Amino acid sequence: VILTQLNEDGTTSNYFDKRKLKIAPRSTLQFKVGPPFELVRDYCPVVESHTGRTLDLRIIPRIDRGFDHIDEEWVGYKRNYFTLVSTFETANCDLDTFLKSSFDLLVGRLRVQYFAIKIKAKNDDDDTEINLVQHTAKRDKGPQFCPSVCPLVPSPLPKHQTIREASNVRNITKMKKYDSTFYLHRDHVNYEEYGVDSLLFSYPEDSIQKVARYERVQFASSISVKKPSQQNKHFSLHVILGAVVDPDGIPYDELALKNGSKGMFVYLQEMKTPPLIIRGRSPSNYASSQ
DNA sequence: TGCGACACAAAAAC
DNA sequence: AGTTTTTGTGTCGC
Repeated sequence: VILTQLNEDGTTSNYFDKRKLKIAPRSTLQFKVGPPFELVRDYCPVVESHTGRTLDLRIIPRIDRGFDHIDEEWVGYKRNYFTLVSTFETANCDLDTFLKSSFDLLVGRLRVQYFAIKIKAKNDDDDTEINLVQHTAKRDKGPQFCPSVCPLVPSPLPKHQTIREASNVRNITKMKKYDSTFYLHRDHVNYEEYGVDSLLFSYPEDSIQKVARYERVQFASSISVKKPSQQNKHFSLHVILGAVVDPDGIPYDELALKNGSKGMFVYLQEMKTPPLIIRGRSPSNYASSQ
């Protein structure tokens, strides 16, 4: 009834079928590592402004809630939350040096203002985009919002246990404990060590995330989870790393900038999950029906 | 047909 | 140790 896999950090992922077993909402058994991501492709090259060195990049993503590995399929539930976290790494650049440097996109052409992640959901069979929604912990008693683009600096991805522990922290002392894991506070650095053109100082806000954490995420309530043949639709979650550049023939989205202008989120790399099955609200998807 | 809205309840958080 | 918070899901109805 429960299949157990050991995670990288020594925690377990316990996969079970909610059609057969009902577990409490806050049980640690609800936390588990989801399907592994794979490279879709690399897009625009990035180089350091003076040396011309190509910046090697790698997205480091993981799902920590919402998906079970059941009989060779990865299964989620329309009504339930998933958690998707990601960082990125720069193999050839240590963080301290990276933040003092400046980078251009090779279309030295366009100056990178900052790096950022976005997530998307798609129908894996035809590439149609599917809307995602997020809630706050207050759920129906708070606002609903779409996942946003997250400015980020390179960092190792926290272990599954750390994401679990930081999922519902309110206590100030505890939050202080995790602060350095999740944020870089630009306002606390020695400004004299940085040039005006440094990458750190073109980030849009002083509080800069080290990890993109998308919690309390759901597929849009109106998604159809079966095909007309009654077969299950296959979905996929995508993570895209981009460089945000000033608007003033390569893949990019438009971004409602901070200068109040129309920025450009230029794609650098994209990863995706294998096909995912999403179970709808039908009573037959729940153990209660048995 | 299935969904928005409200309800219940169980373990985490403090 | 007791109270509040969070979230899977049961249920009513439009």
